[PDB]
Amino acid sequence: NAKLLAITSCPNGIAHTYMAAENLQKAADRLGVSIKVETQGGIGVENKLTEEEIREADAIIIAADRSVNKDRFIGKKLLSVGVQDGIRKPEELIQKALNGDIPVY
Repeated sequence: NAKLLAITSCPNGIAHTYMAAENLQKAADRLGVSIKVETQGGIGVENKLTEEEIREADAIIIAADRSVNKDRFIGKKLLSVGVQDGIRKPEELIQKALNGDIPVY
């Protein structure tokens, strides 16, 4: 029943940003977890999270190789890692996010 949200961002091009997003989405599907992924690429923000989705989310994952503004996530449990972790170990990020051992931002 869990709901996650994520942001992915890499300052170089777009492929890494998207690959992290795709791989988090597939990991979520595999794990039977709901997820929405907002991307923050050079081109702008796409698939933007809403205020309501953020209120309901169990946790937030940020897989980014640049600083991402986290002000929307005050009071939310947040996991912050590199874009490579989003691409390479998305299941482990989703598991860690839902195991709950993550600080409240």
